[PDB]
Amino acid sequence: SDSEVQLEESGGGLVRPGGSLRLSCAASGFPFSKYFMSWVRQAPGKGLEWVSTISASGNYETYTESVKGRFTIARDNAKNTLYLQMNSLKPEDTAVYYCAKGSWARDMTRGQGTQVTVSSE
Amino acid sequence: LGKLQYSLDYDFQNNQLLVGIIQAAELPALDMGGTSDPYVKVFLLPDKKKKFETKVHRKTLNPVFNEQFTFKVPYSELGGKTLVMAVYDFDRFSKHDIIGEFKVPMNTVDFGHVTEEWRDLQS
Ligand SMILES: [Ca+2]
Repeated sequence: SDSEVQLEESGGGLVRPGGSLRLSCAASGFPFSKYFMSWVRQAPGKGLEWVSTISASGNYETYTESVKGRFTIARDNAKNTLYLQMNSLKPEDTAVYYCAKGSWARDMTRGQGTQVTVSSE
Repeated sequence: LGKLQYSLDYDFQNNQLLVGIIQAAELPALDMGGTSDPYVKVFLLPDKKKKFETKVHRKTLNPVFNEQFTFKVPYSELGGKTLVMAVYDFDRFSKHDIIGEFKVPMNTVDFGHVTEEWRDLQS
């Protein structure tokens, strides 16, 4: 039970195509450094989808096919913080991004979310 | 039979055994074309009451699973368990052949240290 887990994202905003954004997430209420952590997202008109996972150690990173090479996940176990660097952003990357506890599971514990819109306007 | 990289941790706050399955390397090829479709089955002996499986990684002998599974195991019972990490070859129509496995008896794990460890898979 993750009744104690708290996850707080920030860093969203409006991005022009090709631009960059860095999300961060503050985690409390569980031994952060022991858990694999993930970013997940929900785009307009789609289910929740996995974006990236980082191992507890911070040594191993995996990425969904559509963001490989463009996104980087990172963590700071001393400050219980998770990061997502997003480069070369695409309009299809528009979504609510959530930091999430564990590797991918549809019901994994998630934060409140942060909105990332990639637009030409 | 290849090698497996994993990490074993215990969340004392929540009585959670944490099994990280990082990757496997140098797996034998079980499909035509010299490849395999590996996934890992993860469960605890002797009670076998919960099993997890990684995603299937298609056409690779070096899958990077980067998944973590958790088992609610009371601290006093943890030393009676044996972790099984069994690597299977997925197939769409036939039976899934086991490639190899590595078992970790908890009565030797101390959790005095947590590391990412490589092990040779065994029959
Ligand atoms: Ca196969």
